[PDB]
Amino acid sequence: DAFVGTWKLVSSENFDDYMKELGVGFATRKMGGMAKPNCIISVNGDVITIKTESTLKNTEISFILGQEFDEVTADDRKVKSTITLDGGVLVQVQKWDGKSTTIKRKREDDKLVVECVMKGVTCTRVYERA
Ligand SMILES: CCCCCCCCCCCCCC(=O)O
Ligand SMILES: Nc1cc2ccccc2cn1
Repeated sequence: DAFVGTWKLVSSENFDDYMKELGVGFATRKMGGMAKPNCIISVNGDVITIKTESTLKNTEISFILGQEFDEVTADDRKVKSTITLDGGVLVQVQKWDGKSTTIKRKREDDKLVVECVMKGVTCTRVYERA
């Protein structure tokens, strides 16, 4: 849709603070902070696939909107995730150990804008088409 494509990270704000709030350790934050991943988003009927590829870590999720699934995150959290579409925004929530984080993906002009929130921390990541 608006989301389908191969996207390359071009900017990131507050990602270290966001990772710290998730409980990610220093060595992993160091690797994560200067990664510039690609994000490849595809859709095949009810099923959306989001692949994130980087030099030191690949991940992939496939889901149906509104159907909770188990996810192992890039930082090795075991979470229950639910993704819905709200006013053209893909809203992902991850829940684990009584905690939650939201990752909102929106299309704005030319860009894919990803807002990640944990507690008081808001991180914004922008991707452009590859
Ligand atoms: C092994 C390096 C792992 C890097 C740490 C990743 C922490 C998980 C937060 C991922 C948020 C996704 C936001 C995005 O798609 O740009
Ligand atoms: N697979 C994967 C790799 C990442 C590398 C850096 C930052 C975030 C990331 C998210 N997912």
